[PDB]
Amino acid sequence: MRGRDDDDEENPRDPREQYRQCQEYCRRQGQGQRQQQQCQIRCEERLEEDQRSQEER
Repeated sequence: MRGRDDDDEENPRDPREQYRQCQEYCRRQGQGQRQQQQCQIRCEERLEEDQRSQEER
């Protein structure tokens, strides 16, 4: 774009902290490699999904 948009800018909140939370939850509850992929994937979309929503308030 001619100017600078906010889509290419990182959100003020740290996504890593909540991402780490998913990893702890998944390991604590669940069994098998297949489930490990399932918990990480769901959290990944949600993580990106959360930033799109934006909550400045």
